Amino acid sequence: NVTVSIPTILRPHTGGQKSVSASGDTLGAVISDLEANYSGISERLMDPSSPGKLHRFVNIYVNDEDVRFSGGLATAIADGDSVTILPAV
Repeated sequence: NVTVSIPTILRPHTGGQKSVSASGDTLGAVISDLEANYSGISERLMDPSSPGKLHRFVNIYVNDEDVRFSGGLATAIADGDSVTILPAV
């Protein structure tokens, strides 16, 4: 049980839900899980150029920690952690 906050731009993939539930031990695992339930979400978060690397203009925090500082998709994920996707500015 982790909660994922979805930014306005990606709510189509989630039937307009602001927030959805997911699970995985890593950010990677949570991403492909959301994909599982909410088709098309995933390509929008990844860099089209190089695999496994997040998109230049997307931010993702696991609980207030920027994943770019904790291993990106390898970033470890605990029960009741929260995840937050946001367009970069």
